[PDB]
Amino acid sequence: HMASMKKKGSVVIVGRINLSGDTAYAQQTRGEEGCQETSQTGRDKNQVEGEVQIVSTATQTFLATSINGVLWTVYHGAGTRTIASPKGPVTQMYTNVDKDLVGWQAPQGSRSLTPCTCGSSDLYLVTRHADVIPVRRRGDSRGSLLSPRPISYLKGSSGGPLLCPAGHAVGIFRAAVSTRGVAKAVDFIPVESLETTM
Ligand SMILES: COc1ccc2nc(C)c(O[C@@H]3C[C@H]4C(=O)N[C@]5(C(=O)NS(=O)(=O)C6(C)CC6)C[C@H]5/C=C\CCCCC[C@H](NC(=O)[C@@H](NC(C)=O)C(C)(C)C)C(=O)N4C3)nc2c1
Ligand SMILES: [Zn+2]
Repeated sequence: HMASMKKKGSVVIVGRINLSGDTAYAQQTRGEEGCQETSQTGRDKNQVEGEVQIVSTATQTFLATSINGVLWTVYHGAGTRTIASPKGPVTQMYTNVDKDLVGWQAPQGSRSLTPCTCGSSDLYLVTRHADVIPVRRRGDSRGSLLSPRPISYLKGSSGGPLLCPAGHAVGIFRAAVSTRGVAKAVDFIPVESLETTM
């Protein structure tokens, strides 16, 4: 009945992939209990840093990547959810189910990647475990792993970046292409689609 209808919680930043130095590594900034509470209130006063965030809802965890002042992620992770922020929940400024893409204004303190203009096909995928995986671009939205891995290795990394050798953003990781459970290729949202969506 109408009186009892519930509200879905916000997406919550729970950590980041640290790429600032010589070694990439995941950092957690909020535990599961505090995540649950923050999703309900939508109020997150934690300091945000970096380009690649680890994000969670009550039921899923994945990544989000700042490019040109927008924190981007996948619709299959975030749906239409707000993101928690210091002043309460923030509505998406981009939503495109056809591209599996959503975006919010980038949090204060985040740093943004620059869209790639290199035209290079030697890419790097950053996972939620801070693995930096070489990927050869094979089309507008496809790349092959130089070393295939079980899909388990990639699960939870949608919303993460594919980068060029210079560290520019080339795309947002969307889906794995698997045969017999092995990811030989990845599907990604090209940065040009983001730049157009914008
Ligand atoms: C609800 O509205 C929408 C709108 C658009 C949309 N567009 C889509 C393309 C879409 O894809 C679905 C989600 C996406 C996915 O799991 N992504 C992540 C990830 O990590 N997620 S996650 O864990 O962070 C999560 C779950 C918390 C968020 C990167 C992969 C990591 C590991 C792979 C695990 C096995 C799944 C293999 C799927 N791959 C295939 O189905 C391909 N087929 C074969 C045979 O290979 C292809 C892609 C069909 C060729 C696949 O990757 N999937 C299915 N869903 C949607 C929904
Ligand atoms: Zn580049």
